[PDB]
Amino acid sequence: EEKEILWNEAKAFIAACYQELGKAAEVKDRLADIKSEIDLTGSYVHTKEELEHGAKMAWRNSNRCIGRLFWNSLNVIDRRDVRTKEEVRDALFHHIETATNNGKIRPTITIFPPEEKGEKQVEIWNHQLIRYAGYESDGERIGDPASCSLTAACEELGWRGERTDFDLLPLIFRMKGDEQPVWYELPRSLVIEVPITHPDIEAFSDLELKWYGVPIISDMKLEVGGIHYNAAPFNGWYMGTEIGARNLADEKRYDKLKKVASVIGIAADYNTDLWKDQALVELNKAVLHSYKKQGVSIVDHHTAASQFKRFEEQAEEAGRKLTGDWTWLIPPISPAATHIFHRSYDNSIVKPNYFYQDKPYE
Amino acid sequence: EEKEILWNEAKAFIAACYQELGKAAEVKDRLADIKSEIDLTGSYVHTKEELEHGAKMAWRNSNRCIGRLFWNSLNVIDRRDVRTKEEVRDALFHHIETATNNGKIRPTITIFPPEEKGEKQVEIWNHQLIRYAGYESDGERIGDPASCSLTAACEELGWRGERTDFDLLPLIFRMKGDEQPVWYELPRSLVIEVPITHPDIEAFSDLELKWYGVPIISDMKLEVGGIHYNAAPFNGWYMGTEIGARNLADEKRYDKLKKVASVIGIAADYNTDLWKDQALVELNKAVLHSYKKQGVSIVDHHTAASQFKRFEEQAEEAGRKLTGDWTWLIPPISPAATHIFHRSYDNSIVKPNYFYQDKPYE
Ligand code: HEM
Ligand code: HEM
Ligand SMILES: CN(C)Cc1cccc(NCc2ccc3ccc(N)nc3c2)c1
Ligand SMILES: CN(C)Cc1cccc(NCc2ccc3ccc(N)nc3c2)c1
Ligand SMILES: C[C@H](O)[C@H](O)[C@H]1CNc2nc(N)[nH]c(=O)c2N1
Ligand SMILES: C[C@H](O)[C@H](O)[C@H]1CNc2nc(N)[nH]c(=O)c2N1
Ligand SMILES: [Cl-]
Ligand SMILES: [Cl-]
Repeated sequence: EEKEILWNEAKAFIAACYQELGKAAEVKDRLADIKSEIDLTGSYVHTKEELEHGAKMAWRNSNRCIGRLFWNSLNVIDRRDVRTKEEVRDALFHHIETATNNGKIRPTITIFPPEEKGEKQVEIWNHQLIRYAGYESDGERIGDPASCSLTAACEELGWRGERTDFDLLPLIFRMKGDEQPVWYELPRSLVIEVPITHPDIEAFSDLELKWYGVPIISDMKLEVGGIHYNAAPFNGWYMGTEIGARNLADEKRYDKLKKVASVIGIAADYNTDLWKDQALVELNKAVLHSYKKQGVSIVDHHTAASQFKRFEEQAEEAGRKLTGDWTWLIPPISPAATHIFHRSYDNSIVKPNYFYQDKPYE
Repeated sequence: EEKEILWNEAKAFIAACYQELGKAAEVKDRLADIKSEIDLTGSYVHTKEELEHGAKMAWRNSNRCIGRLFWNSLNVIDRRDVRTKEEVRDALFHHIETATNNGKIRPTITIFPPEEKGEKQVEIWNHQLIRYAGYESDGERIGDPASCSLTAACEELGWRGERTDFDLLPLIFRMKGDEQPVWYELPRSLVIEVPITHPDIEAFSDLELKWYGVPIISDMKLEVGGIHYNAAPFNGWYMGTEIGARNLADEKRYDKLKKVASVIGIAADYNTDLWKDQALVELNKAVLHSYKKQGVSIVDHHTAASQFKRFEEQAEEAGRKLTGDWTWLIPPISPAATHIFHRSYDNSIVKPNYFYQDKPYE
């Protein structure tokens, strides 16, 4: 059963992959070797070209991603050679450095050894390589509430945050054969942060808001032709609304809209004043302005939507079915001002793709 | 087959309806009479209580409606007695008057005779009883483009618009037995209009924007226990975003965002300035302010969402399944600032309900 699913996913992937690479004639022989390799070993190993292209296809198939136009320029780092926690750590440090690229963000994925018998070689606990801790204790809310459980897990392992609203969580991952994960503090020189200012409201800096430059999702599983890369952190650059409309605005996150309303000089008393909507816009303008000012890559949601339209058009020209999750593709501000809002999308799941997996903590 | 579907829908409706009315014991006898009435006549007639409650249930089941909290206070006007186009016209004029209620809008439905053999007694052509005409001719865009086809249909019947951006379309409907519909100009004294001004931007009036007070959907079919009320115009009051974020903002409607950006003193050159988002907010503030200032009922989307949350809670307390269309329930501005955005809904279709039907024109 195991070696049957694998073989089926493998046949489908290699055919489609090699077809796109213009290697359709090499399929039959590559499929022969794979069939033999599965029978004998219970698995198979991707060539560098397959792995690289598989990661790109997986991005292209991510229904919830608005940034998919640039799927083919993904920078793929092959780290299937890693065997030690020192190597994992340095691969993670390197990923951060090369993706950040002094602010000129390179979309990048580092790929670690895949599961074998469903047994993980490396198990990364971070949701993102760079994220802020969160504390909920006795009425005191500090930091990012989304990070409360992971934070408490780290602190259970000997780490201690300074309890500012922006403590950088340590990298934390577990190697096959260890009962506990290990954790390593992040070198500050590797992490770019953007203080949030407003282009024309000077008081906005009184909020003392900031965010990190690069969102590096590190807890999703990459699936390519039956092979499960459970550890494969990837990053793009932020769309402004992710920070301005959700991370800093959600009541269950940093919940900053009342303070934004105050510094921008408007009352926050009446729903009919639309003070939340107005606060949202100024905060989102502030986020875009601040990232641009520091030279850190970011895209506004209109530009991103225009890009996604091109992705839609390219999909049709290439004869590929387009798949998408309308509920995630629409931006959380002014969605009706994008074309996305006014059409529908097929939410079917196509592989290769990125998937959720269970949290080891919690 | 016909008298079978009818009987089945009837059994389900009467049971549920009488149960909610506390008349569960009268069910068996009422069901007996209905069964006899169907066999002999090919149909059956709702009592006033059934019709009234059916219309309320249909509102309650409208997955796309955020205003459903007030389902039980719907004012139901029974006009199944109408036989002439003069009576239809006066019933439509009356509906407008009583729903408007000097600005203190009463949610209201006027119910006309139902289809018999699928044959319509009355066929209303308007999408809303009060709407603006639209003209598309030789580069010239005038009025509401959503009304272009109906407008051209009216003008094909002898009506002529003045070709302002806000020509009121005539009422237009067809009686069973006539090849053509008839049309009647709307008395201006019956129609409340709201000039759009801004609470603190005086130049906003230079736009010369306005809208009508009461949205009265007149082209949907009401289905109650197998009986098809194809003509049953209903109204609530507007949610501000319907006017500010869609009717006046959509590129395929009045497309006013550039002119809004100009009068509010901001540039409309860069996506990163979020000028559309900012323009949207000021226009939507202007809409709410203007309706409030004239004493015409309106609800902002935050208040409406809070009300819908209560509807959700009442549904659970009453033991009723909740159904909803997430894609329509989320407001087109700041959707993430509402609870609706952060939960999901079952989009199943429950009857009684309101349904689309084919346009006789176009
Ligand atoms: C290049 C810049 C990129 C931008 C601007 C972008 C934009 C976005 C946004 C806005 C979301 C929604 C996230 C949320 O609502 O929290 C998203 C989701 C997603 N993106 Fe991208 N993205 C980019 C690059 C990438 C890359 C490089 C990958 C992987 C190779 C990727 C895969 C995904 C996936 C898998 C999701 C959905 C995650 C989930 O279901 O939770 N994206 N993207
Ligand atoms: C009391 C005030 C009401 C408010 C504020 C309200 C609000 C809304 C809104 C905002 C929509 C979405 C419309 C759009 O996006 O264009 C909607 C849809 C709808 N509402 Fe309501 N509504 C109200 C009363 C009513 C009443 C009285 C009925 C009927 C008895 C009704 C039935 C519906 C239906 C059927 C739809 C969906 C129509 C479609 O699919 O095109 N609503 N409502
Ligand atoms: C934590 N998950 C189980 C749920 C969840 C909640 C909130 C956000 C996400 N994914 C965010 C996400 C994922 C991939 C991204 C890629 C690029 C980018 N700019 N943002 C991205 C953002 C996922
Ligand atoms: C014209 N239809 C085929 C599609 C369509 C497009 C745009 C809007 C609608 N329905 C709008 C609608 C329907 C019922 C409403 C009830 C109350 C209210 N305030 N707005 C309401 C608005 C329907
Ligand atoms: C329940 C709700 O549909 C769901 O949580 C979604 C809605 N759309 C979203 N869209 C984005 N981009 N991100 C999110 O976290 C969500 N939340
Ligand atoms: C295609 C798209 O999903 C669809 O046209 C919907 C989206 N959500 C909407 N929501 C509302 N309230 N009104 C609309 O007309 C639409 N359009
Ligand atoms: Cl994030
Ligand atoms: Cl409308």
